[PDB]
Amino acid sequence: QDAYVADVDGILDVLRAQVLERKPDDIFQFISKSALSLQVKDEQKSRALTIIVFGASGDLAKKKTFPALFDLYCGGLLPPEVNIIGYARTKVDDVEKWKHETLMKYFSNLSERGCHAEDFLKHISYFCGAYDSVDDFKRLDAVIREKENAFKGPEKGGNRLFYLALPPSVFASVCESIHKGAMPQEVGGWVRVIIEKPFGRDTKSSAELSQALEPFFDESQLYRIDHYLGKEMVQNIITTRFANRIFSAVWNASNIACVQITFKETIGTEGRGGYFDNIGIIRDVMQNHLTQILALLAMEKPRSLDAECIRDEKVSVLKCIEPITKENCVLGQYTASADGSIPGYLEDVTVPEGSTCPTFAVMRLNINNDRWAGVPFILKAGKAVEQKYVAIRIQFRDEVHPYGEATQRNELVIRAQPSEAMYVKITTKVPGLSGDLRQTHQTELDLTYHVRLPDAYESLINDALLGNSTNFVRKDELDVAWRIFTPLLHQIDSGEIKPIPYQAGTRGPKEADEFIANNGFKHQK
Amino acid sequence: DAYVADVDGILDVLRAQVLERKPDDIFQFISKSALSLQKDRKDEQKSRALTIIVFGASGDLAKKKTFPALFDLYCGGLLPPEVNIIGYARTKVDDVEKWKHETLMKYFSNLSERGCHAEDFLKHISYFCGAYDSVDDFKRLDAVIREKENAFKGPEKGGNRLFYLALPPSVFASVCESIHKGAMPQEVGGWVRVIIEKPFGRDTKSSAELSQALEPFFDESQLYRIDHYLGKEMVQNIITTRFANRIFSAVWNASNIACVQITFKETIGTEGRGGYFDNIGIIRDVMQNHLTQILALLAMEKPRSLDAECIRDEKVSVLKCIEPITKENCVLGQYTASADGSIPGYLEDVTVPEGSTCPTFAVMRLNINNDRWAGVPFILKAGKAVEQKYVAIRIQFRDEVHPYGEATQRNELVIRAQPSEAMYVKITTKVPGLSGDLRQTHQTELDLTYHTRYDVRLPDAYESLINDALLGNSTNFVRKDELDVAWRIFTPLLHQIDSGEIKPIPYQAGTRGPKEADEFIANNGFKHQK
Repeated sequence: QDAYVADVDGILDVLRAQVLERKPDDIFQFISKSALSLQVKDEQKSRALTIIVFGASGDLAKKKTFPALFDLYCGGLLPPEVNIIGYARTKVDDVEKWKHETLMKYFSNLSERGCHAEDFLKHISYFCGAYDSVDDFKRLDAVIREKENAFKGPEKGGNRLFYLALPPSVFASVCESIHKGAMPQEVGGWVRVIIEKPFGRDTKSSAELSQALEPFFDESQLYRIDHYLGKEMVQNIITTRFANRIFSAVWNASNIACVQITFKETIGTEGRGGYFDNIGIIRDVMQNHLTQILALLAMEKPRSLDAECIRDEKVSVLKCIEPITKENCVLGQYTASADGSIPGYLEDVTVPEGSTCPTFAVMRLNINNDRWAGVPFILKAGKAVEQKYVAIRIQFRDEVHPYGEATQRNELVIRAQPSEAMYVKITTKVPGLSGDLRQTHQTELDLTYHVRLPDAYESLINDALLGNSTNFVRKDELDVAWRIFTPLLHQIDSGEIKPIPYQAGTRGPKEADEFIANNGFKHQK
Repeated sequence: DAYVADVDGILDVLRAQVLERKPDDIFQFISKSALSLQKDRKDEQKSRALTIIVFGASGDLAKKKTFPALFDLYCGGLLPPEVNIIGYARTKVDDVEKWKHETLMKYFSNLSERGCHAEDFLKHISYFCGAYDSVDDFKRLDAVIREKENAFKGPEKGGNRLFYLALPPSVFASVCESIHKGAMPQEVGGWVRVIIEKPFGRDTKSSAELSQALEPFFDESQLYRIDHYLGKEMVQNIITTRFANRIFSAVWNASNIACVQITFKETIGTEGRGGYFDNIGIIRDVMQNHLTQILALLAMEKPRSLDAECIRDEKVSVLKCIEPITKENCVLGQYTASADGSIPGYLEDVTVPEGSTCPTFAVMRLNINNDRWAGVPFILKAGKAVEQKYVAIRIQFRDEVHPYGEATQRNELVIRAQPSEAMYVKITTKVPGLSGDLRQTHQTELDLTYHTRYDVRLPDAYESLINDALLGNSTNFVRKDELDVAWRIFTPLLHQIDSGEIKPIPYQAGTRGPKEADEFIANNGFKHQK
């Protein structure tokens, strides 16, 4: 009765999303040929499922979390009768208008998925309330409990995933509202809460935040997101090394010379620089993303492939890492480039005067155990640099004999961005006319055995839906991870080291490239 | 017409690529090689004059085996422009140049993709009629050689002389004395090298005798015992992949390797030449000489250079650690008629005696006993009239039982050198199809060598040693002491076979061989993917 108006405005705006995602020569025919085009998985369905997204119209939820859920709906990884609930403080007039202009503008690839698009919005309902009012959680508890019992399944109760797409200052009170008014029925079901970075800003900050949530949810239920890490690149580190004797036997200090984990991004902080100015490149991606990546490379053998034995080795090996020292660190801060297409970092009005905040840093970490003593581990992240390339690179020790200068170090690389790739660099015979044994030429050998593809974030959200806690930092490791970085962070705030300038689009400060070369890395030539 | 005469030009390259290389998962091969072609975009042998004398010039080997080989090297530019080749045999030749076109040129490869390059080559060939023992006839040869050495416009003195003995071994001792007394290179300069052909004795004492008969005339720097089945391409796979790369160098020992199998297969029978084989046996045919040389290259310790005689130093080095093969560690076979009937039995041959215990098939276990190899079983297998035609290396590394259990099996490196060359490492990887579990794995194959040039029909295996001998490369040729240590490994077994203590088990052609043999491989550390 309400809105035949909103029903078409939804139809027209999906078609407008496609005309600007596939630029049409003949717009008139695109709007029309794609007009009528919009015409054990045993255990998904055992019980009903509800996804509650808080901060539902915040920038994080609308632009990254709800569109993520859309991709799983099209991929068929969500149960058929899932319901999603958007939770936000501000009221909305008619919700279906809100779905078409707050949620659906940010759904990507709508020319392959557009027919599913307006079906997807039928699974989301809106709920307006406060993140601290126990009564509104009793009204939320009522609204979800009335579709849990409307469930067509064999087995009763319901499973509840609460996504806190909120700033961290709100976390402790939303987790109290769940405990006192929104826990799943004892008739059956689990509760899992996904919490978002920043998980503190140093050792004491993050122990306090984790102690605020301790009485409300244990580690079996809390899922700390690191949405820059994907399932694709974690089974590369675990399966290639631990199922294969070729790599398992060579994965130590007796054969490895240098390990570098590199995170590059071509874009700086466009207009959110003031928000970054309090973070720093270390806190943004290094302490969380690159360190969990590093945890998987250096871990001893987990005595199972169960989630908590993998996480068990992540704490054991991070506990052997000596905290970064100020001499072992180089920082940069990006300025305007000679191209002129990017303004400087300080050319942003959002950032205060004269701040020494780094947009680029490279550091050395020394793992102290039998397996890794002596091997330098190099972490590098930088904003507004030459290219967008996140990759792992391991350099094995050179076989100087007998080939001398006819061979160089074997190299294993794992790349996650822009495109996934895994390959090893080795020296092989050249099919010379006469040939020669001294005439070799380095080659690249692939290790990947190549329909909708889920990104890193979707298969992290799906990992939480399936009960897989492997790729989420857990309480003890988050603390020991912080204890690694904060002595450096404290000394940087004290100004004991200062950032070195570099213009954007360059590789970064050239003292950083010097630091890499002086710490066991050898370049092809 | 419109650029896809070019596009069909490089699925042409992939078509030849996939059927030279058993993928069995052809699908990602053609892709992983479609994208590897994305990134694919000697003065001194005029120093001296060169003369090649091939004995037995109209013997069956020389006309069919060696003369066509030299022709292919002529087109490859691997022979000097002023090269002199002379055929030496006694048989009557009234007209010589007619004899070259129509006893020699009928066996020249390709014949018309070359163009008239065939008749250019034959113009470097001369005939010489004489006896393999007449010291006077060699002084007449020395004169005719000095009359082709003197036609050289080089600055350089002298001439280089390569004598190819396309003869049975009983003639060897007399032509090497005849060369010594009347046909050695000029004193002004040049080397002499002798290539002697396949059967070097038939046991320790037979072959020791033949080498002391040649000892007084030529040292190991001058004698080149040829084995046409090795080839440079596969020894550069064995040597370079392991010794230039720490990934493989560190796992190339007993602590990571479980089983290595060297296999020689042929679909062909004795071709009716059976009586001829009957005194040789498959062990002497390919196992003691060819596959043992292959095994030597896999198991050798690090040579402290890549010079030929430091490589050979490590080859006799490791063969000295092999306990002699024992008969309990051996099973033999003999091929019979096929179920199709397309291959007749070995004994269905008129050339072979009744009641012969000659093996057409053998698989054995060898124990290399030193720090690097103690415990690792080495399995040699040779067979005629079997499933398929392939010589290949199979090395199986020990399984990582934990943590992947039955989601993984043993890692495998294989080297297969043929017309069907291939090198690949087979290991377990994640499957990208997200049902997002780790136990959810699949073994796949990873190639290291691709066929990218294809400009060519470049040197085959046999053509690569002749060229190696011209270049002074002793690497793929067995040495006096090394030939001895190889015989001492096999001859206790060979005597017991001739004494009949073990006999060959019957098998039909086209099958894998005797069924007791495959069980023997299974009982000696070998595991099937399943």
